Amino acid sequence: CRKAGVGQSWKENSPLNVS
Repeated sequence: CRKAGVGQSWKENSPLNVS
């Protein structure tokens, strides 16, 4: 876990959708 309810488990380098 890291800030968001996921922790960068997408494609990576600058994520989106805060809440």
